[PDB]
Amino acid sequence: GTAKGHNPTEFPTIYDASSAPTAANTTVGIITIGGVSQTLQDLQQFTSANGLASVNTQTIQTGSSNGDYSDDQQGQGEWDLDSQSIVGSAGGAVQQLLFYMADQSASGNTGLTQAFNQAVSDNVAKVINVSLGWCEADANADGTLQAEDRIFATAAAQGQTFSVSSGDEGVYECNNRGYPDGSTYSVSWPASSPNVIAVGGTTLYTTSAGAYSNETVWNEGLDSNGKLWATGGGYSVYESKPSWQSVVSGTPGRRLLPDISFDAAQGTGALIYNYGQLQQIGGTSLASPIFVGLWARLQSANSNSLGFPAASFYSAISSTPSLVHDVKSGNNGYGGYGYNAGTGWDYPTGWGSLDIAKLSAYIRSNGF
Ligand SMILES: [Ca+2]
Repeated sequence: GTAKGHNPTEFPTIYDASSAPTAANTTVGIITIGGVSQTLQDLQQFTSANGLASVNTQTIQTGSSNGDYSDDQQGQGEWDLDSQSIVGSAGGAVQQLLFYMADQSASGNTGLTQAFNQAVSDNVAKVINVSLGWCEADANADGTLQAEDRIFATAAAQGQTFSVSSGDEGVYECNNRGYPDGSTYSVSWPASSPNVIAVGGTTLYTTSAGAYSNETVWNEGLDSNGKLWATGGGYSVYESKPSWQSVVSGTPGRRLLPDISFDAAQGTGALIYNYGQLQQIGGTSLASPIFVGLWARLQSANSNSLGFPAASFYSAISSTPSLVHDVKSGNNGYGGYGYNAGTGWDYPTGWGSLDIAKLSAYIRSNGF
C-alpha cells in the first residue's frame, strides 16, 4: 500500500460503499463559523470538474439578523474540506446541503451554540457535520459544555446524528492546543459528548489500483512550532460512560472517544478546491465528513429511519468484527507518551473505520 492524496470521489470505493445508494434522499447539515460565499463557488468548481450534478444548497443565518455572517478566509478552507468530502463520500449526491452559519459578532461561544441550536430546532437535516472543537475543560469552565450538550441530547432523541472531529492535537488538546506535556492527557469538546458520534483519524494506505490496503494511527509528529499533529483520543473527565460503551472492558466510567475513525493524515489526505486552488488537506476535520457522507447513504438506503447509532455501533461491532477495519499500529502521543492502538477498540481510533457494504447488509438483516 501507498501513502498519497485522494479526490473525495474515491472514498466510497476505499470504504466499500459503491454498491450502496447515494445520499440523494437524505438532507445533510454542516456547521460553520461565518459565511460560505467562496465555499459555494469552490463547491461549484468541485461538482463541475467531477462531472457531477449540481448540489442544492441553502445557507442559514442562525443568530441575529444583524450579526456578522461575512466570510472568514481561513474558514472557507474548512467548509471546502467539509462539503466536498461529504459529497464525494455520499457518492456524488445529497438531497440538499445546509450551511448553518454561526454569527461572528456574538459573545462568548454563543454564536456556535445558536448554530447547533438552529440545526436541531429545524430538524430537517438527518446528519450534521462538525469539524471543529477545543479543550473540553475550557468549554466546561465557561458553561458552554452544559449549554451545548442539552442541544445534542435533543438531537439524539429526535433521531438526528451529529458527527464531530475528535481533534488534531493527540492527547495534548488542552496544553496550548497540542504542545507536548508528557503523561498529561486531555480531550476536545464537543467530541467528548455522549449525544454525538466522535470520529478519529487514520493514516490511509491504498493499493496501486486504488483499493483499501490498510490503516494505522494518524500521527505526523511535531510542526516547526513544536505542536503535535495527531488524532484526538482518550476519555472525558466530566461525561459519564454511556452504558453501550461498557463492552469495552478495563476502562474508566467516562465517555470514551473516538467512536470510529477515518482518513486524517495530511500525507494521505483529501485534494480540495480552496479559493479555486487544489490543496491536499487532512485532520480529523476530514475524517468526520467522510463518515457523514457514508452514513447519509445508509439513511437513504433505509428511508432515513435510522436513529442515533451509538448503541448499535457498539453492540454490532463488538459482536461482528467483520464490520470494521481494526486499526492496530501507532500512538496518538509523543516522545514515548500517548495511547497505543491495539486489538479491538482503542483510544486513538476507537473501533476503526466502517466497511459500508457489510454494515449495510447487517442492518438489512438486523435493523440498527
Ligand atoms: Ca484497534
